[PDB]
Amino acid sequence: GRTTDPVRMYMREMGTVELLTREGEIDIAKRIEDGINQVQCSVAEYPEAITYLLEQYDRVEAEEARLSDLITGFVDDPELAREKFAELRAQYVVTRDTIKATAQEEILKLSEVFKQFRLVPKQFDYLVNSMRVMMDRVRTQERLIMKLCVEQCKMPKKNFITLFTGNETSDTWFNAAIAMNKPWSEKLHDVSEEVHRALQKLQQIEEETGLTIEQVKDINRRMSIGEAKARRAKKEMVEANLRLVISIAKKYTNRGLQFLDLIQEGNIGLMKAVDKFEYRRGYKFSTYATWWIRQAITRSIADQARTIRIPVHMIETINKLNRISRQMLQEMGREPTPEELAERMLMPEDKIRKVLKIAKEPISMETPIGDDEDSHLGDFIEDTTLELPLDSATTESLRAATHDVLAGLTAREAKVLRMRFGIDMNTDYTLEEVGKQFDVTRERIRQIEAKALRKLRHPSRSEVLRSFLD
Amino acid sequence: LKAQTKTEEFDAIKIALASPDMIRSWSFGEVKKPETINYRTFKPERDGLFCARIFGPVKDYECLCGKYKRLKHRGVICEKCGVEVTQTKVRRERMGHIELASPTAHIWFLKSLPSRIGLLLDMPLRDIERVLYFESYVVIEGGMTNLERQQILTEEQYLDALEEFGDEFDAKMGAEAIQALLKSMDLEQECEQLREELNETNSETKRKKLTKRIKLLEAFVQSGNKPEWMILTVLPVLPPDLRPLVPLDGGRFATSDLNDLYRRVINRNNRLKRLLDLAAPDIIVRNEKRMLQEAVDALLDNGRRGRAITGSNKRPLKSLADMIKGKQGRFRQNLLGKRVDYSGRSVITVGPYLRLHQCGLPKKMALELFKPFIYGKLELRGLATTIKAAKKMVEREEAVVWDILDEVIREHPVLLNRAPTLHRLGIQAFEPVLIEGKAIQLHPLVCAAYNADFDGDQMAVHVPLTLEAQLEARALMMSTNNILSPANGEPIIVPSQDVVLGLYYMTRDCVNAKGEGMVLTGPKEAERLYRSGLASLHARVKVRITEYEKDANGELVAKTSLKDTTVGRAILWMIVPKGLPYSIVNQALGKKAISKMLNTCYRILGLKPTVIFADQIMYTGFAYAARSGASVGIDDMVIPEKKHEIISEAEAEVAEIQEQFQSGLVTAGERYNKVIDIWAAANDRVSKAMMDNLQTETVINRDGQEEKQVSFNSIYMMADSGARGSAAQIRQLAGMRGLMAKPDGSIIETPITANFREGLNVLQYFISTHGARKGLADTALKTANSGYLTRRLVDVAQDLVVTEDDCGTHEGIMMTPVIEGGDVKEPLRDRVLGRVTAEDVLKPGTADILVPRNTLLHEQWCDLLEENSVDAVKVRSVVSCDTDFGVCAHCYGRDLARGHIINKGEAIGVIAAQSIGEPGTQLTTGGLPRVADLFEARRPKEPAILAEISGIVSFGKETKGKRRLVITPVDGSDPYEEMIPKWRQLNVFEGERVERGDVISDGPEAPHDILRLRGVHAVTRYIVNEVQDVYRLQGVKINDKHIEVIVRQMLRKATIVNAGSSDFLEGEQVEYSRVKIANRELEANGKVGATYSRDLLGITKASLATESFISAASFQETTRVLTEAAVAGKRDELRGLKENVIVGRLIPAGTGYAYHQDRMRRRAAG
Ligand SMILES: [Mg+2]
Ligand SMILES: [Zn+2]
Ligand SMILES: [Zn+2]
Repeated sequence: GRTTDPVRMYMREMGTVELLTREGEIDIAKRIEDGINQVQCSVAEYPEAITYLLEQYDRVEAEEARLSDLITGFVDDPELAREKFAELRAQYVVTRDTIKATAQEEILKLSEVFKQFRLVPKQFDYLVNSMRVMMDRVRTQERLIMKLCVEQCKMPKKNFITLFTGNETSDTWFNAAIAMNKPWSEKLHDVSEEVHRALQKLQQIEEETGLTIEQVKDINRRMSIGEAKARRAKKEMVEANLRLVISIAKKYTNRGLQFLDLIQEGNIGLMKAVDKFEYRRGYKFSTYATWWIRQAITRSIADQARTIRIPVHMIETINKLNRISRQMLQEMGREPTPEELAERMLMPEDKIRKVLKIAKEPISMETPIGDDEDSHLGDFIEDTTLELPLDSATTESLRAATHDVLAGLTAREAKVLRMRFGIDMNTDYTLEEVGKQFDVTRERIRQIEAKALRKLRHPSRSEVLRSFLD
Repeated sequence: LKAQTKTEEFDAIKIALASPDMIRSWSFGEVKKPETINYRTFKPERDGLFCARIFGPVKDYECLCGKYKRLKHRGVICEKCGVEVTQTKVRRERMGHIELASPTAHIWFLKSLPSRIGLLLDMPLRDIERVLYFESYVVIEGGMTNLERQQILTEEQYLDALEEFGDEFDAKMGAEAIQALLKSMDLEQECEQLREELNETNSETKRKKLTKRIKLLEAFVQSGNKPEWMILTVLPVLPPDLRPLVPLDGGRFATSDLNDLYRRVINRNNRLKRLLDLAAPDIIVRNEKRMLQEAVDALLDNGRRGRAITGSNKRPLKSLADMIKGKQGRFRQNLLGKRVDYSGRSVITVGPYLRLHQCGLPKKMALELFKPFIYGKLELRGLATTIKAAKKMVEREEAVVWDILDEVIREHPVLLNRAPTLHRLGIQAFEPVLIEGKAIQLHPLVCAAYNADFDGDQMAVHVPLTLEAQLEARALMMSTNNILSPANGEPIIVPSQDVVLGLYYMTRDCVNAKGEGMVLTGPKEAERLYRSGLASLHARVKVRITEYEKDANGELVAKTSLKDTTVGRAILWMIVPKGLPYSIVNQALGKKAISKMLNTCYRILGLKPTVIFADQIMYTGFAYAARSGASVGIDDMVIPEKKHEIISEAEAEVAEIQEQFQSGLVTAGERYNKVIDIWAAANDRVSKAMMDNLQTETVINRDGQEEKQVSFNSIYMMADSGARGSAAQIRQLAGMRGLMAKPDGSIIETPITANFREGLNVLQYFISTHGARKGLADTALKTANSGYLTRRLVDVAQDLVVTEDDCGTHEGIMMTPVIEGGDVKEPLRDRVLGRVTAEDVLKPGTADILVPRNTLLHEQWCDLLEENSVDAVKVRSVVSCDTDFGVCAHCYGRDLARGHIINKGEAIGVIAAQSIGEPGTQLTTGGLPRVADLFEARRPKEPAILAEISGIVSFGKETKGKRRLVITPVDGSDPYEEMIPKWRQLNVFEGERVERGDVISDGPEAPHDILRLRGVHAVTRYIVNEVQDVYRLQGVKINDKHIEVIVRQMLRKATIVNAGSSDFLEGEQVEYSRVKIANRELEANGKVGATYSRDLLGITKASLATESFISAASFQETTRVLTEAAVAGKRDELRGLKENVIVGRLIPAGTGYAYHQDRMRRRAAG
């Protein structure tokens, strides 16, 4: 069954899943719709999700952000946006003071208006993440209060859920259940300092979020379920269209990337296709996914298939230069001149020699040269970056020469010359710098240098150094 | 004393598995991108296979962005892009890493023959791979439910099991699963349980595997490697400069294959992280994981899965494993070869004017070779201002440089070498003599050592740079310091051809000639008589000579006398130094005799006089051979007058037997044998005809009528002296040549009737051609065979070196003359010469000790033993040496280029292998493959079986496949019964007593037997005698020593019988074992000492076992060796030759022995 070579263990593993019926596609897409809209509605039922959007638009008109980073546009321009957001704030400022039973009818509508806003994927992600992290915050206190009773103070969980469900905030459970004279009751006193003080955040969630610990779970739980449904369906679809992916990738074979690489990038393409597809447009999913997969394949190939990466326009530019070569090959009877395809092509046309160069792929350094022997290309590539020893002995010898010759001048001329150049010192120094260091400054030094150079100019000072210039 | 932190001179090396954190420790950055260079500005894209930040600056001491360009700013990390400005060489040093998303198996530990992950987990390979490919689920930490720990399930099975048991059961799949396995593994518990199980049940099949596995386990534990590390979390990346992108001519780029691979790995890995963040379906991410596994594997060692191909090129890309392994079988660069500076080479010429301590070198060559010396010496005297100007001077080739070159050349030796290097004499040192020309001049006497002809052979030259190398070359590699072959004490400086024809022509006597029967005062006026043309070079004459004998105590006796000799011998006597007797030059002076002259001279006068003597012999040889006017004409080859008659008679015989076949008196094959016999006999007749004729036919007159002596004919003198040619070839020149044999090997019954002096027609030549082609083919093949043999030999010996001075054991082998068949195929004197007596020997009467205890037996001792009748001498050998991990000089022998006892620290294993290997081109079941079989200790095809135990025997049971043989010892029991197939004709008497190791059948026998039944000395004796039987039959001289050291290396391993320290059946070093039992006989356990049994391992087998793993990586399969060492965390301490050669430090032998010693003792001590 397993022949190794993962091309197979893939080819066979995907072949199990049966192709979709034309109706089943609609079934799956419907399931997608169900899941998503579920999470959207769950988002609309969160007060903080609304108040956040408001706080964001207050930063949008305040020039701390742009309308593009908040909304992708509504179910529908900056004016229309301003008035739509005004509508949002309107429903919010009504629903807020009606909390005193009848409020619900508006809290429903408050969702609807908020559902008119199509959020940037990033923003939506921020929201959902905030909800789930908030659920982490709830779980912290739930497990703290649980472990501090059951694990530490020895109380059964069976009796622990009794006064829990429905409240888990007020002191009805904490201060009124410890006097019950149960085997686990009087044991609840030891940790009473730790449980009641950490309850601070527990009742705090009903302030920030605007929901009791009851609803907070229900809403985002429904959200989670929706997400699950969605991913389930979408995955199913992709797994159904893998065959299409392979069929596409078979065309791009020798472009310089491996087969399985091609089909994998294509798979990514198909995933994106399922993510962005809408069956409500009556467009066949096959021909729609085809383009996306093809796009992923091509775009990937151009990008990563080279030892030396080249820009997209450059690649296409090269191909354009191949096209001309084809016709003009037989047409001209031998081949078009190096400058022919030049005027044949739009751009400055001298770029041919340039473009024709950078295009070429580097020859494998391990390419065996003749004799079949261990002689391989790279073995013959000499180091030009090294320096010859014959020169290295001179570089060491010059340091003696300039040293003796500098021992020749006056100590201050030697100091000025060793300073004006980097001789046996860090960097070198400006003439003014040499000035400040000598206490004598400006033109003065510039003169001392000349005469110094003058003393080392004529022979018997020079005869040692003059032999150093070839 | 604070020990140290930073760089010291390191000892040993360690190898082991790599931790993710350790891998990160090497890594100075994570390569996050497949990109290499920008595509326009060739600068590296940051965080890529080629990068400035992670690895290093592009150009020396310069930042990438270009902000800090000054050599001052160095330890500075640039603010723009962090690059510490430092030498570009660091880009050849700093490594990197890649954090892999999904876990990955290291293909070296998956696919190594004893799969490491496999046997460590006690799990089969195919299972593990089936798990790695996500083909099935595997259990981990099953707990108590329904299932085993290592058990494997399927989709449906895993589902059902999970449905039954939610928790307290665990199963994973893929690389994560195998990692989880290895990590959950507790080795210690397995150790305890396995010890118990080992102890409980008694079955061979059970406790064998049991003990093997527990040993393996505890070894891996003691290593320090944790199993998890077999699965790679992190993947190290090799420095960019070791896989260069460097450009070429025409703006073209060339890069290694590691970039394609690494780039692939990075790509697939990043794409995997991407697919994770996209929440892809299972199948997709699985395919991606598998692909990642394949990519990583292909990177590490390619060819163990799919053999991935490089971009646009069919040829499979070279992976890191191939980078390490190299090519050409097993060659790791310090093996195959290495380019070397200060060297040269060229065609070679003669140069007889040279003394043997020197040689010619081309002017230009010496100039370019010594160039640095020439510069420094040019400016030392002050002829050149600075080194630059010096270069300008030697470049212009000013007249003043030649003298300076003559200065730097004078006492400075040079090394000369030939292409087929076999024995150490393949490279020799000489004193350079500046010569005008492009050709190298090489002293004639040395032409034998190199095996170099003048037909266009080239020699190479190397300059001994360091002072130590100069003195090494002069005191060791020097020509004059090796006058004797290391294989046998016979001189390798023996005169070759022209010279021996000269000395032969000189001393010889024709019946009559000028000055016949006269008398002369001394050799002076003898020569004066000859040159003036008054007397002939060869005539019988009495002359007075003064000969010396040093027979007094350290003192030369002088005596004079009238010797009956010839003019030529008298002239030649002038050369013969001092204490040599005149007798030596009074003979005909053949090549053998002219060699024994030099020999005796060396064993009498010493080195220097032998050297100058040899030189003079060469000079006079050439001169008088020149004067001789020896030539070769077409009439110099004389055919028998009776040839045609022999041909016709032998031709009558064929028609006799033919008529008999026509009438049916004889069969076809018998006829064939008959005719072939008569033709062979005919060839013998013509041969012994032309031989007698060409030899004695010279018939000349002295004062009487007639007389006849040995011929003065040229070709005869040439063949007889030994200058060149031989009876075999001369036979083919005059008489008919042989009978030829078709490629099948069926010998044609129509021999070649004609010869080379006559014409050969079409058929005869065509028939000869096959013989020629098979000749060249066979020889060219046996060269390679010899090479392979020497290779196996040096590999098996090598590190064996003289270490301790004397082990001091009475042990040794009994040395008797070979005495084969009829008389003495080799004497006792040669076998015992240069060796050392195990114990004192007697005369016929005793309390008179000729040779005391252990003493070197030189020529005088051996001749003193020859005076007396002593037929028996026990001699110390390297095989019996008590010294562990080496041989004591007192055990080895004196043999060397010098007559003195072997030096302390000389590496004997190498020279032994070389000595066995050099003649191997001269060897023809029998033959060279026979030698190869011997050293391999291969059991023959149809062997013989020796008696297991002494005592009366009888035939047991009946016929099924075997008829059992029941042995019956005198006292002890008789459980021993061997099953001998009865379809093989027996030998052993049903009613007779047979000693252990007797002949129970016929045919050759495996030396394993001879070792076990007949003893150690017995088996070493068998090997040495058989191999010497092969060589000596070809006329090859090899001392028993070298063979004996090879033998010692063969038996280095032995399998224990008893217990009390280590395991039962373990094969181990008899050095380790003997040292442990000698140490356990006292103190420790009172005596717990364990018995062993000596084992015989073939050379190629014994070569496998080497402490140093770096050594094993050289000549063995590299891929396996590195792993197999790395798991046990093996620590290579060097201590051997090969390893120290690889690592590039002084050899722990020879000159370096004073180093490694003064070190070795400093180590593991105060
Ligand atoms: Mg030759
Ligand atoms: Zn920078
Ligand atoms: Zn010894």
